[PDB]
Amino acid sequence: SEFLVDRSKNGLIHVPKDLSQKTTILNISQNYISELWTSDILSLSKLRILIISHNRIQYLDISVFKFNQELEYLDLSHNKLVKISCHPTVNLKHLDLSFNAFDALPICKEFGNMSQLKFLGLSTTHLEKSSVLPIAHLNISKVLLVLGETYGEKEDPEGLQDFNTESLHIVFPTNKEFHFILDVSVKTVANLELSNIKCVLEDNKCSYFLSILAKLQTNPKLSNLTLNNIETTWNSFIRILQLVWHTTVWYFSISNVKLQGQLDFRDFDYSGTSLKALSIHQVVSDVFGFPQSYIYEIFSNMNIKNFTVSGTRMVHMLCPSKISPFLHLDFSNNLLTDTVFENCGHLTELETLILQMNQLKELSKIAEMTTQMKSLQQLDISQNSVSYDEKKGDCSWTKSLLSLNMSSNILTDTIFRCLPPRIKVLDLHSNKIKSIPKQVVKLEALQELNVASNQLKSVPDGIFDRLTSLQKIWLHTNPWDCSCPRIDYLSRWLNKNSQKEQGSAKCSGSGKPVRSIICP
Amino acid sequence: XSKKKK
Amino acid sequence: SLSCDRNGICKGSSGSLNSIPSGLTEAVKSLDLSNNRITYISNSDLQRCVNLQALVLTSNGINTIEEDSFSSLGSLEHLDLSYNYLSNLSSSWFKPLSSLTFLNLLGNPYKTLGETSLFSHLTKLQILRVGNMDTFTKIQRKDFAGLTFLEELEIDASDLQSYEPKSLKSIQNVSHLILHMKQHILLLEIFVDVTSSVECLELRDTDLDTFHFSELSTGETNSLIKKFTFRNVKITDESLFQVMKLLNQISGLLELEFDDCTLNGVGNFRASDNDRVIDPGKVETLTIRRLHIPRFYLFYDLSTLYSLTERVKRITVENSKVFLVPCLLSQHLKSLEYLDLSENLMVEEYLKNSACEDAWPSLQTLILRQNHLASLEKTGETLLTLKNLTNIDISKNSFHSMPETCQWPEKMKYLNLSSTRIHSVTGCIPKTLEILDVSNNNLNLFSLNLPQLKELYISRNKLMTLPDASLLPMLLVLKISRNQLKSVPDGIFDRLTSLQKIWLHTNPWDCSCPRIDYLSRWLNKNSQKEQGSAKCSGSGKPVRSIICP
Ligand SMILES: *C[C@@H](COC(=O)CCCCCCCCCCCCCCC)OC(=O)CCCCCCCCCCCCCCC
Ligand SMILES: *[C@@H]1O[C@H](CO)[C@@H](O[C@@H]2O[C@H](CO)[C@@H](O[C@@H]3O[C@H](CO)[C@@H](O)[C@H](O)[C@@H]3O)[C@H](O)[C@H]2NC(C)=O)[C@H](O)[C@H]1NC(C)=O
Ligand SMILES: *[C@@H]1O[C@H](CO)[C@@H](O[C@@H]2O[C@H](CO)[C@@H](O[C@H]3O[C@H](CO)[C@@H](O)[C@H](O)[C@@H]3O)[C@H](O)[C@H]2NC(C)=O)[C@H](O)[C@H]1NC(C)=O
Ligand SMILES: *[C@@H]1O[C@H](CO)[C@@H](O[C@H]2O[C@H](CO)[C@@H](O[C@H]3O[C@H](CO)[C@@H](O)[C@H](O)[C@@H]3O)[C@H](O)[C@H]2NC(C)=O)[C@H](O)[C@H]1NC(C)=O
Ligand SMILES: *C(=O)CCCCCCCCCCCCCCC
Ligand SMILES: *[C@@H]1O[C@H](CO)[C@@H](O)[C@H](O)[C@H]1NC(C)=O
Ligand SMILES: *[C@@H]1O[C@H](CO)[C@@H](O)[C@H](O)[C@H]1NC(C)=O
Ligand SMILES: *[C@@H]1O[C@H](CO)[C@@H](O)[C@H](O)[C@H]1NC(C)=O
Ligand SMILES: *[C@H]1O[C@H](CO)[C@@H](O)[C@H](O)[C@H]1NC(C)=O
Repeated sequence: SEFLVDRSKNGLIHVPKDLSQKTTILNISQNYISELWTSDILSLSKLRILIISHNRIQYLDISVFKFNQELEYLDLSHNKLVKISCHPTVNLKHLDLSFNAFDALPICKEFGNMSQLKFLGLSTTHLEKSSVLPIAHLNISKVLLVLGETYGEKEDPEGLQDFNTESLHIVFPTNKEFHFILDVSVKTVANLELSNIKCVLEDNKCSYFLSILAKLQTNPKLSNLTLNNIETTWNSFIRILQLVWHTTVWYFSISNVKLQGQLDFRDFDYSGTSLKALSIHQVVSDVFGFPQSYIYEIFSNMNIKNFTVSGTRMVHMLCPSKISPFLHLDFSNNLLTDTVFENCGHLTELETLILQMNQLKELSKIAEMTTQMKSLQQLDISQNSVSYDEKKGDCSWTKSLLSLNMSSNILTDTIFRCLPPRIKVLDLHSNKIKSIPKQVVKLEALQELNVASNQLKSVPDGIFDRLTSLQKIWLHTNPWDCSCPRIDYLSRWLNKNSQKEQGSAKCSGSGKPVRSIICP
Repeated sequence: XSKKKK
Repeated sequence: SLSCDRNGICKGSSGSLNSIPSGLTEAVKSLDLSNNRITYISNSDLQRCVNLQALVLTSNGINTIEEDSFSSLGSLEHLDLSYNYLSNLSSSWFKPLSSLTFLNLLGNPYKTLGETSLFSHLTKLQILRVGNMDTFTKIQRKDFAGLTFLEELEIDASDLQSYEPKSLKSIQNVSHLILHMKQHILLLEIFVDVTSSVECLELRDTDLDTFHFSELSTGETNSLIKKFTFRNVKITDESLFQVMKLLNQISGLLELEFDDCTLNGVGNFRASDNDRVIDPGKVETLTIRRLHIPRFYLFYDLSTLYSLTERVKRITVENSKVFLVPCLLSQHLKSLEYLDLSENLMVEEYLKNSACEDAWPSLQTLILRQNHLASLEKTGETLLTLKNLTNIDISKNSFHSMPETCQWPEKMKYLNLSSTRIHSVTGCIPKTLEILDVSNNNLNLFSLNLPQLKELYISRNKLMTLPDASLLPMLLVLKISRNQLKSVPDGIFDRLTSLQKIWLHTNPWDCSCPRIDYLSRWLNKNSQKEQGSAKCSGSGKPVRSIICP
């Protein structure tokens, strides 16, 4: 019996009163509430989840929840809390006090009795190793710690050592050069996340940040590392990459990067890594004068299996200098063109390649890029401006390709003259296809075909009869001509193979489902 | 935007 | 086998004509023997046709043509013998021709024009397409003798192995000379004899890598060339400079063009030699389309060309992977008025640098049609440095929306937001606009106060209601076709006092009597104004002609 009351973004100045006593989840986030009285919630005996984030509460008396014995989730993040009065509370599983104005770590000795505490959000401008002692015995899943904008003076390197968490996320101050010495290598952490990192001074480039990262080598438990909001030079960025390369991390994620300067550090050492996956998202770079290949060479020669780069202005990518272990590459949402990986014979192990949202145009050239990719099984080149010139003749696709996504391009029916033999999944929605040629019957392995949102008015009689493997077909959003002596086959086929049709193809003008037309 | 090196 | 028209214009329908019909009707003026099984052509099969001037024998497989067969046509103009098998021509056929204008012999196995001064008595031709990209390898003075004036001269000399001197210096004037040539061996010597005779020169398929320029003894005779086009040509950084030295031999050159060429380099050009430094001359327009550069991602900042940028007024660099026009370079192009960077890789951060303070100071028109722009607001703010910019085409860029307010160059007059994927239009659009195109989008309504808008293109949208006419007083043109418009306010067209053209076709006009009385009546006297013809949703009967009781 889950009852929910959402009064978020209502411009409320007080906790809304007179709410159902059935309420189990109250969400009054994003308002102008400044106080929480016991009388505001004492009747909500079934309250299990309370969200009062993004409000303006400055002080909070924890005894105010004494009548809410079902409470297990409390989110007071993003308020103006400077003080919390300690009193025995319920056994919370989730307590979020992050993004507030606390000077000292808001840890009550009482929190030590919260045996079921999985998530703990905190805030501080000052951090003492001892203030964590009250919850040191607790096996917390994730701890989020936001350091105030004035954090820094009289800093204790061992400040985090007593935390006992599996996952830890440290949010450093914004708009301030990184000059912190707080050791982020914690004994129990497998998943580490660090955010706001800025060191734009080439001289003594990120020595402080690189120093704390260096200390991560001594932590064999570290398995995942995530860096957010980085503002640095090209040299430092590459040093960060190099340093992490030799740690024990398996999964490395970087997002929201601002780069400047000239890249001089090209000598990358790929040896001794444990990295399985590297992803980089949203990168903006200032203009520069060094050859772009300096960047591409570093990434193209990485000895990892999974690599993703999205939301950057990368206009090209080079072929690896030696047979590469790349298995899955996701280069969606960049500025790549038809010549990416051209003249390559080193991506022989690549199984998946995503090139969605780039600047692709000529299909023939894309197919050639594919010729030596002997293990390629899935290829996505959707949301580009791809067209095929039949005058180029047969395409050179690898025979291993099984799933091909070419939706949202400008392909015509000539596309059926340029398709991999063993193709199983072919997505062609949102193109300029005006007909389905006879060549389609050669696709013996075709299981899923999507030709929705094109310009098909009809199909040849019996066109689908030789597609014995077919299981799914999309034909909707096409201007189907339902005049009887022409729509007969399709209407009948669509009726007998009802389970296969995804969506509902409809008649142009009439609007009636093709499946329902009957001819004499 | 490579800068001529000389 | 023909289906002649009511004017004597015979069409060669069923393509299987073994030969030319037996004595065709002389009242024929035109024919059509395009792609038909032919091999023999004599005078006794088209004899009674002196009134025939339009002869088209495109791709037939003609092996031999009996002489004296073009006199039976007497005054023949459009003479076509394209892509056949006439491997041995003869001035005999170019003897009966009295009033000829178009002679095309491209695609035939012949490898010469014979040492018997071909093309003579046809002293009326203006267009002559001679050659084949297979075996034509010789051009002597014994060719192009019976012609001193012609508009277009196309010579497919792909495998040209030898060129007899002055074989082209005969013709005095050629408005457009098209030359096909793979190697550049005989390029300088063919140039010396045409430089003072041609106006628009075009070189095709030539490999200009290693092309070296040597001061040719052509004399101080001024060149007649004003436009020099290079199509499907291969060039390197060094040879490009050599080509420049050649261009400096055409002081009157005004327009330079490169279509589908390949630059095997990174733009490390030299702007000077040991003797003559490259002069900008009077070149005012540079057009580059689909320039293939293998290492485009390694291209230089072009600072080695700063001394050739001060005077050019129009530049087009289309579909060539342009991701940046360096700020310093943009500042040097002080006369540039028109810049087209369509179908490239431009994004906001780099457009900002390209359009830095003082960049393209004189620019009035900027075209960034198919690039990678995403934010209208940021795109607009970036252009504020171009104080005299008045025309912006950013169509085919995926902006999905626009904020309530935006900043645009003060004198904005034309804005193209076609195929932009926008759902609505706001105050972001600048008030100074004279021409606005928001066609091919997802617009439902249009209510913008544009006091001096003369043209509104909003076809291919989903407009239920007509665009607010009370806010478009000066509206002269209004394309509102293909929009899902059913009704329309009464007297609404009385607002547009200067309307001249209007598109209304392809809209579900509900022609019920208690509604369309106004519209259906407005389209009457206002007939010249209507473009195409609006129809009724329940009948293909036009709305312009239907009055109500
Ligand atoms: C690093 C970037 C830079 O590329 C650009 O800056 C974009 C090109 C726009 C400017 C073209 C230069 C204008 C020259 C004017 C000359 C006036 C006439 C002089 C007398 C004849 O590179 C890229 O973003 C990737 C490649 C983009 C295409 C680069 C091709 C530009 C080549 C210019 C050749 C000009 C040759 C003129 C003399 C024949
Ligand atoms: C091929 O790649 C394209 C991506 O370009 C995939 O299409 C996308 O598929 C998703 C999931 O089906 C679509 O999401 C849908 O969004 C609508 C509206 O937001 C929502 O109502 C649906 O419930 C669903 O979430 C998305 O619209 C679509 N994107 C585009 C541009 O069409 C496609 O699935 C890939 N094909 C294969 C075989 O994987
Ligand atoms: C390396 O990149 C791979 C992407 O190609 C990625 O594999 C993908 O993993 C997802 C799981 O997140 C699979 O999707 C699954 O989605 C739901 C899970 O609830 C279920 O329908 C199925 O279990 C389904 O498999 C994708 O299928 C899978 N893609 C492929 C082709 O393998 C790997 O996880 C990445 N490896 C690392 C270490 O990051
Ligand atoms: C309590 O009420 C909050 C405000 O109404 C909810 O919030 C969320 O709203 C949606 C849905 O979860 C999400 O919105 C963001 O989506 C993406 C990711 O950030 C962005 O497009 C953008 O930032 C949107 O704001 C977020 O999850 C969150 N957004 C907001 C407004 O803060 C909240 O989910 C709800 N809590 C519960 C459990 O009911
Ligand atoms: C000449 O190229 C001068 C620089 C032009 C601007 C830079 C365009 C390319 C930007 C590359 C960004 C790469 C992001 C990180 C990818 C891993
Ligand atoms: C924490 O986990 C350890 C190891 O499983 C266990 O010995 C200890 O009792 C746990 N402490 C509590 C009560 O969370
Ligand atoms: C703007 O263009 C006009 C053309 O009429 C020109 O006269 C004027 O000098 C230009 N403005 C400047 C100085 O940028
Ligand atoms: C706007 O740009 C499109 C191409 O994107 C073009 O077809 C159209 O003519 C332009 N509009 C105007 C009014 O020039
Ligand atoms: C030839 O005549 C044309 C006529 O348009 C003229 O433009 C051209 O200058 C003349 N060339 C010379 C100098 O013979």
